[PDB]
Amino acid sequence: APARCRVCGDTVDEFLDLGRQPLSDRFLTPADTDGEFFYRLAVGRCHACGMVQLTEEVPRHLMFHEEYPYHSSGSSVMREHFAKVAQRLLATELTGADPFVVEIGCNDGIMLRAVHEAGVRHLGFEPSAGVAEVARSRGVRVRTEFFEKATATAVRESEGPADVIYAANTMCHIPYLESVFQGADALLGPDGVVVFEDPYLGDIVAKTSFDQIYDEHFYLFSAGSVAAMAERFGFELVDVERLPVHGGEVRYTLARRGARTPTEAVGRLLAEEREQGLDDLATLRTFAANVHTVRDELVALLTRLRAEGHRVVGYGATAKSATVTNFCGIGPDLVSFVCDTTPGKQHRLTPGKHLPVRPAEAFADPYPDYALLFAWNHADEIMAKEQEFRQAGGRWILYVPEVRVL
Amino acid sequence: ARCRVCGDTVDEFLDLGRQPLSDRFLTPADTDGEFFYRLAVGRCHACGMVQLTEEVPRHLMHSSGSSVMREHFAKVAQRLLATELTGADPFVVEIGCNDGIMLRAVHEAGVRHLGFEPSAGVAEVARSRGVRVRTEFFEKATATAVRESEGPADVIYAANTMCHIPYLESVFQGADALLGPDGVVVFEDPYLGDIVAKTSFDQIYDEHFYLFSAGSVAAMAERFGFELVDVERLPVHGGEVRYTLARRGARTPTEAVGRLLAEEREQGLDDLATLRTFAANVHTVRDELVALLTRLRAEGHRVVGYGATAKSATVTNFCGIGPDLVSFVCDTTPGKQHRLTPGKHLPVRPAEAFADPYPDYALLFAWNHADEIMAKEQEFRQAGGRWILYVPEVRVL
Ligand SMILES: Nc1ncnc2c1ncn2[C@@H]1O[C@H](CSCC[C@H](N)C(=O)O)[C@@H](O)[C@H]1O
Ligand SMILES: Nc1ncnc2c1ncn2[C@@H]1O[C@H](CSCC[C@H](N)C(=O)O)[C@@H](O)[C@H]1O
Ligand SMILES: Cc1cn([C@H]2C[C@H](O)[C@@H](COP(=O)(O)O)O2)c(=O)[nH]c1=O
Ligand SMILES: Cc1cn([C@H]2C[C@H](O)[C@@H](COP(=O)(O)O)O2)c(=O)[nH]c1=O
Ligand SMILES: [Mg+2]
Ligand SMILES: [Mg+2]
Ligand SMILES: [Mg+2]
Ligand SMILES: [Zn+2]
Ligand SMILES: [Zn+2]
Repeated sequence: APARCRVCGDTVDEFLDLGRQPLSDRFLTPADTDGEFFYRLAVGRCHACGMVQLTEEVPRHLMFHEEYPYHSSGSSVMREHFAKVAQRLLATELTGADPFVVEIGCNDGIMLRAVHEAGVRHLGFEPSAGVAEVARSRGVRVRTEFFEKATATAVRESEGPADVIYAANTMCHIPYLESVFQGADALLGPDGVVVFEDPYLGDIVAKTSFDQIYDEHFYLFSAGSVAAMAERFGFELVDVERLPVHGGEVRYTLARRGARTPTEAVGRLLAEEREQGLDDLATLRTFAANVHTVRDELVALLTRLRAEGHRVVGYGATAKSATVTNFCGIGPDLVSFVCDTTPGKQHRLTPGKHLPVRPAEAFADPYPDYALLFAWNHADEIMAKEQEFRQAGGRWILYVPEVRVL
Repeated sequence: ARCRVCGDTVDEFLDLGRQPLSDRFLTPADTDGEFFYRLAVGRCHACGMVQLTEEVPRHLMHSSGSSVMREHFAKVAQRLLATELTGADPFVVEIGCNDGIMLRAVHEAGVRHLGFEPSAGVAEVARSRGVRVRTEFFEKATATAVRESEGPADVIYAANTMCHIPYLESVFQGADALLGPDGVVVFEDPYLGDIVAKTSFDQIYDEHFYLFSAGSVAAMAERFGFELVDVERLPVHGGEVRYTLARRGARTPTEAVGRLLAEEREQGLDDLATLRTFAANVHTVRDELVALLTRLRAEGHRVVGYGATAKSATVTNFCGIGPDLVSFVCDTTPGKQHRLTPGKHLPVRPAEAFADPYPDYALLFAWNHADEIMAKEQEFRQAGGRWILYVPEVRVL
């Protein structure tokens, strides 16, 4: 039995096998290492509805729990981004004298804080307690529960209809989309929409950014697959917008079928996907081959540098990096440690390959010869600020969209 | 009508009539001197450069006030630092640094730099941030002297400045003297493709002498011995492109350059007929806007303008929109408050005046900031107020 599609039930053709992987966000102490969870990370395309998806679901409680370490507000580019998201929704998707904004996955409340500060009624759903708490400390209302049909329906009954349900980097995390969209159907008001933004399949294929494939990214959405999924659930894809964040995303707007006229952007992006051949399983096999080439070149490079007696360190202990280190077999012999600004990631070992994580100050004591940039979506900001590294002769190693030394 | 780049003949395709200076806001008792010029635009048939047909005398003509641009220029500085200012002792020069937001980031990274900014007031603001500034125009002579005193530059950068300078040959001769071996000129300005696609004719006003495209920039570069080697679309200021020019043969154009030139072929942007279609669309916008405002006044509704943009002068004057059609314009800029807008003399009032009381319609001149403005005016929406937009077409929201 190959996979069955989690949207429509039909058969999924697997095209990339990334091997045995840990949970991306589970950093370890030495005592945890024997007990570490692993699963098989592989990606396939449903031949009927085109949805690209992982072939095994990781249980949601293992990934989303009290001590989930990713706080959205750590990143300044994302603070700016979500302020603008709040402005967009406030400007375009509110009706009447008491509108209501709901967010799935509001994390530390980055976006909804602005909605609150504008005096608009709102509610977040965030089952991870630690981040929920920080959101709450900013004045956001947050239910520490998973958004799904039942929870959404109950909120319709207490809080009334929602003008918009927004989700960033959350919808692709949720295999149970039918239940989310049943929820949305119950909760949304008459001109209500679901607006969600996630890592875009088109960007992943174009950039060979395979580190975007990890436990929390169950779906790799495209406009083609979203339009088909919406239809199945009695919704309709009515707007799309490309965003540059997180290595390349699309924001999808779904309305109940018939309620709105799809914008011209929708057809334009579909034509782009057709140009890219995104829906041809062959294009996806070519991507899988390019992934294997990146692995080969990156391991060869790190292996040479090790042989030359150079010091190589990683920069940014990203969630994505677990896929790289584990798929490529990169341990401490090839990358001595990883520098990271996140207090809870520091003084722990990275998932699966157990690279020690050190604070960002450790980068300078002394500077290494090479820095492997896992935090590649922040390349300009990082490379610009680390002047002394470059003055000491330091070189950057990048692996997106290909392996190169800068 | 002669091309300011190559000297060949320029074919006019849009005449926006008599216009004032776009930032010459009048006190109520000096509306008698008022300067007007003829604002029109043409394409050089030889090099393709799109440009105003009459230059506004330069003698008659604060970046960090906008949060969006402060954020943008932080990122520009990081881009330049990360990618072009590598080597032992690099040097970035900026043409038109204004209050120095961008170069402040360069200075704080410890990188040698120099801004050119002939406006003394902003130049001093830039100095107060630690930016090294010369209160001079960048041109062949001044650039050459900088080469002598400071050595070669890795980058010469300009934002919203190159398109204001008719004398580009002098700028590029300057860059040729001043740049190092692998040096580049990087400039970003409002993009002709976006103006045509959006019918955003309010981008056409005294300060914007050129409406650059990849095609016209490639031809200009080659004329001056440079080469278009990179491009990047930017969303700021209603749609821009950042062009990267290297000395001919020094670098290999990126795949982006080709892709943008393909977009321009798809758009037909180098066919005068396409530019005529744009002109016809501009006339339609005028017709539809004036018809709407006329009807709304006839229906007894109250209409206020929102944001006294420099660009808005083009709109009010071309469309003949005076205070009978729009009562005043609210604006957050102190230097503009309590003055009359150029040419059509719309009164300008602080933001607080919008809610005293709320009008029935608000005509959005600051259309680049639609979300930010509409998001913050919640009570206006709750009270049934509606927004009138004219980009990319006339409509009520
Ligand atoms: N079914 C569900 N309902 C609500 N939130 C969920 C969920 N499943 C996962 N989440 C939350 O979704 C978030 C993924 S991380 C993305 C956070 C934030 N939206 C941002 O874009 O930066 C986590 O905070 C996780 O706890
Ligand atoms: N030849 C020249 N050299 C240097 N600066 C010039 C110039 N001609 C005009 N300027 C300056 O260029 C600026 C154009 S306005 C744009 C300012 C800023 N770069 C921004 O993007 O916001 C003004 O500050 C003006 O004084
Ligand atoms: C921008 C930036 C991020 N980081 C780290 C913080 C996060 O753990 C990580 C970004 O990855 P994330 O996308 O998993 O949040 O990189 C740094 O260490 N230094 C930096 O300058
Ligand atoms: C963003 C914003 C701008 N404005 C004004 C300020 C400036 O005069 C003008 C912006 O024009 P500019 O883009 O030509 O600088 O609009 C407001 O009045 N309110 C606002 O909320
Ligand atoms: Mg296997
Ligand atoms: Mg329909
Ligand atoms: Mg530092
Ligand atoms: Zn399917
Ligand atoms: Zn010419």
